Amino acid sequence: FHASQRDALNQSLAEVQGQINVSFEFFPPRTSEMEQTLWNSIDRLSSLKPKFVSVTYGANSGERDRTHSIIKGIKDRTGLEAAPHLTCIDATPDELRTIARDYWNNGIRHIVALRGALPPGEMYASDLVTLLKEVADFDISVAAYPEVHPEAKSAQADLLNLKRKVDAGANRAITQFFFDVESYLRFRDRCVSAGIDVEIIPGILPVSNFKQAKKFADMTNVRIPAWMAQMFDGLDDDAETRKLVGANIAMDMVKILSREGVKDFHFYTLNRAEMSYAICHTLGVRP
Ligand SMILES: Cc1cc2nc3c(=O)[nH]c(=O)nc-3n(C[C@H](O)[C@H](O)[C@H](O)COP(=O)(O)OP(=O)(O)OC[C@H]3O[C@@H](n4cnc5c(N)ncnc54)[C@H](O)[C@@H]3O)c2cc1C
Repeated sequence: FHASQRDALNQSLAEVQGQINVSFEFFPPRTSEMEQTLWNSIDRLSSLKPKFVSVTYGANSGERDRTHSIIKGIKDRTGLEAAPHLTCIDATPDELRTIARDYWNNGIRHIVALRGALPPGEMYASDLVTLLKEVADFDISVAAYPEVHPEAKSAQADLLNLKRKVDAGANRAITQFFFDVESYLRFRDRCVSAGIDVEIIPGILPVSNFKQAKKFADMTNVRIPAWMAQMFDGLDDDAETRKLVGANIAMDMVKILSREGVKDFHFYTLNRAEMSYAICHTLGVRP
């Protein structure tokens, strides 16, 4: 019954070996240990020839000189297309055009146009897109929220907002991470209903640390399924078991998403290379 479904999935994944593009998202390191972590991770995950790698920004962090440096260090160490995150926070339309020409002339030809987090304590991503695509013919990725962005009036608005960002001239939508695949599949079908013509690249978060993931999820309004709480229940001190239980969950998801057509994945690495590399191994992405 459910045994032929498993053998078909596993075999049809083994067959999709070489047809899959992967991206890794890093964040700028705070500590000296985390700096070394990042650079090993970039060393490991480079040998997978990812189509690109992104570096998070962080609203009013002031370490855009942390981001810009990393984007350089990546571009020099590895020669991979590094794609920085750019927000509309503590920044005037005047400044951003400069940032854009600073980037474009250093070789940075791909930017992830987000708005950035700074709620009551202005200029929207659609604008920042339109802004960027008249500074130059950039590669632009935008965020998509399969479970609806937390501040969106409703799903319909949020979807229409993504249309707007693509209409403005975004190539790719990279989703928030999600634990219900059904969520994502439905969302991708709405996009095409509502005439959004871009790849809805799923964001995969390999979960080794559930306490941290449970945190990230409440903030971004991302449902943690029943099964998944019970699954991690009891592994609080047990990091080896958490790592296998998490790799399994990611590996199961990317196997199902792969069967469903998805030929592009984006890994929220958290600057840690093993889980991602292993999952990529299962997708036939290998040195
Ligand atoms: C792939 C990815 C990468 C990320 N990287 C970073 C990062 O590097 N740094 C960081 O700080 N955060 C990052 N985030 C988090 C994200 O930037 C925040 O959650 C932010 O609040 C949303 O930005 P946005 O690009 O979705 O903005 P938008 O697409 O503009 O949407 C933001 C909100 O505004 C609403 N909205 C849109 N248009 C209007 C309008 N005309 N009037 C009123 N409301 C409107 C939307 O519905 C939504 O609720 C990332 C998220 C993802 C999925």
